[PDB]
Amino acid sequence: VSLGHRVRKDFRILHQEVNGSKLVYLDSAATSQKPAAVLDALQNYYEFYNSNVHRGIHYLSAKATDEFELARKKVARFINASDSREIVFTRNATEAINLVAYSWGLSNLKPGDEVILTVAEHHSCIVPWQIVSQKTGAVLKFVTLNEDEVPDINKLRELISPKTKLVAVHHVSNVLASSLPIEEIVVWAHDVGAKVLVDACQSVPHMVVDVQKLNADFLVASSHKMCGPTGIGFLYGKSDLLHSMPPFLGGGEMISDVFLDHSTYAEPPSRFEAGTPAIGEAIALGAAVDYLSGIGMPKIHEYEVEIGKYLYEKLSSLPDVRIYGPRPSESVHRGALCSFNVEGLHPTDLATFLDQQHGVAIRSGHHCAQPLHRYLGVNASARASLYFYNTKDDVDAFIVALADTVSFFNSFK
Amino acid sequence: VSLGHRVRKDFRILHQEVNGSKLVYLDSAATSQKPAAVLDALQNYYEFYNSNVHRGIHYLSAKATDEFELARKKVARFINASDSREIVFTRNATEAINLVAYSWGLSNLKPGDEVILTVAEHHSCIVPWQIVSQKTGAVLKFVTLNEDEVPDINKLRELISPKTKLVAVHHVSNVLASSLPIEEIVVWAHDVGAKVLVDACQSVPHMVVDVQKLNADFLVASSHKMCGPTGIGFLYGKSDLLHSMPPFLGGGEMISDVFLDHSTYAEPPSRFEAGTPAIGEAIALGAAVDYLSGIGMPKIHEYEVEIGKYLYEKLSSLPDVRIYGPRPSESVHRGALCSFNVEGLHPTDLATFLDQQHGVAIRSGHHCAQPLHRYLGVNASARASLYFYNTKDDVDAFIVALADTVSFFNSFK
Repeated sequence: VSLGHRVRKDFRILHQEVNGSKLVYLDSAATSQKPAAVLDALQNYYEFYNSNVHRGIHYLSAKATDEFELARKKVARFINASDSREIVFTRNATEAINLVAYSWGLSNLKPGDEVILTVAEHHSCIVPWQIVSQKTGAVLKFVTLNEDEVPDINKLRELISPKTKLVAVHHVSNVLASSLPIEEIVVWAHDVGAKVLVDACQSVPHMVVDVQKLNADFLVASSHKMCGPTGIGFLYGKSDLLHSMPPFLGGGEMISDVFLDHSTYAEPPSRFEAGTPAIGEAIALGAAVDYLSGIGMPKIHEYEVEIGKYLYEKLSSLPDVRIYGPRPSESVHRGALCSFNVEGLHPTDLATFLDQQHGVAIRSGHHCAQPLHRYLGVNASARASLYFYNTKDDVDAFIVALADTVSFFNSFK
Repeated sequence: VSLGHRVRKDFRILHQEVNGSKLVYLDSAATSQKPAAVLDALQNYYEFYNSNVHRGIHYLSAKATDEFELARKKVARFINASDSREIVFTRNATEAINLVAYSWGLSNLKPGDEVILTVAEHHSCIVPWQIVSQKTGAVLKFVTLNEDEVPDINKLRELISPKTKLVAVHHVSNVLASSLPIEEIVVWAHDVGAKVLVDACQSVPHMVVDVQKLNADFLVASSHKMCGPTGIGFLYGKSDLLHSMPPFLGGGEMISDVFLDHSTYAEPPSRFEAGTPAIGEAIALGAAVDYLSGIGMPKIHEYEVEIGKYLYEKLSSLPDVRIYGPRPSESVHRGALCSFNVEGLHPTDLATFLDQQHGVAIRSGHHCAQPLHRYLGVNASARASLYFYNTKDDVDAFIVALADTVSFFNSFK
């Protein structure tokens, strides 16, 4: 019995009919579904020991604080951070990138300083750095794609110079499904004194991530993509860097002392956590980490490689389909998603008919990567994305339904 | 059957023993407990229709989006906002104040411009304005207290001048339990062209709040204090004002278009909601609003006035107790909390012993109001804070336990 067939039971939401058909959920890149263990953790928090954290003294507050801080350690261990104090809790990866942009970027970047991104970057990795650029006079250098539709790594390399102060790029693309060799990139960046921010939203849920191995300076991720609740994510940052950084959000809990004329600030990570945090959600994220760890991230990744390949092979066998990004092989890895279009058909029509007539859930749009879609010559793409609760059966159902959907719209032509 | 005795059943957490004693929770000003209705909403979201929101098409996504936006309307209705688009979702009131500080403050405050606050302000007010002052040359003006330990309204009004750009003050104080005449203050501020930001963290959970009546420009609150989940809060802002303000956090969803060289931004509230929001938590906050509305905010306020008065009377009857803030009267209304100290005893000792020996949960510290405590001549106070699930029996138990605790520490003297 495959991994997907073994774990499906844990995810209550998968066992329903939508629009008359068995639900087939293929939108995990937009957000993931939650196992009972995580939901249980969340309910247990609110039912039994909810109270505000830090400075609290009383039994419930002490327990809430202990569990909140243990969750921070769980996340630390998940990505192999050396110290749990290098983990900062935010609402999502987006806010975590903004934290870096405001706190680190506004205080380190000077006119002429260069920040390197790729054209495949998610909006949350583009927009904050545009804003910093506008404020500091720093300039964004974009890495275009090669013929295999992956960021041109040769074109990344010679972009790195003594003027480069930051590289901010995906670990795995949410559209192309391709990866970047972060570890090498970090070496090249450090060689000129530049820092590296890793947008790890599509790697943290799906494969082993070791921030000490990568040696990345910053790393970001969202709970909602990794079986955890919405409303929380995190910033990993090297202790020495966090310590060098000024506060972003101000208020309760992040101060040491407050006087009328000025305040002094706590050390990281508290320095960066203003006011009452998402306590229950942090605890449930910890439960999500325990859940994924229990299955095992190597196991999840090997399973995803298999179903990902299966999806790619079956999808690409349909005529008139183009799948964006690299071909899978011995050397080139793909995440378990495919972004695609079908000749003469609008992906929104595909997604709508798939949902309404077949109960298949995919997404249509630019997937927060508008310049990428621009570069590839389209305004939108259809995207089917998998997680470890999906099965080859799901892929088979998708392919049958997609073939039907294409047949339907082509019948009027 | 009193309100507290009728609703206690809804709150699973109150029915336990801690340290061998029945729990008596008197720390609702730090955070509130959650009724089953709210927890059910949260669980139902994750089990049945979790999916990312906006741009989604498929059945679960449509439902999640409908419920997420319906929750925004529930909040807008709760505070009588004229338009649901005047509600912006944040992590907490602290972030909402920071949004105003960064987006409105940095773009509108010039050297010499003044911002008025009181010495009783929460840190999440004080710190963001301090930082804005440091960046813009603006100057903070603090309102001191009068003989009745309430911010001196005469001094407040006299500070209002052509140089006043913002008044940022609490509706109700989280320490003093006193309120400010916000509607009146708004009139004086608008007459010199200043804006008013209302820190409504301690009013929204406890009394009818009507932003059109107050006519305030900004208002903030946190979900966790009003029977809702941690991880979400909101900014209310006049539509015209929100439209004039630049983006704070950047990334997905808050954009209209993204190009390599620049981005255009959505209109409010989307403009200020970057990346995947706390979807489940917003929906549960809507359930909290429904739950409070079902009881009735007038019933709640009337009940709190009764038990607040009872607590004040019983507490002030104990020798050597000093309660901070104004005395109850028909003129002066207090929120249902008391911050206090006992002659010669440290409040941390009182809180620790109350918890360990009596299962009574209160808080000791500066309650994020360190300048207020400094003003009053202490570093910390004990605080007992009630909500509508507390009863006169709870107050009785507190008073019995407090007298014991005082007796214990004074026995070594």
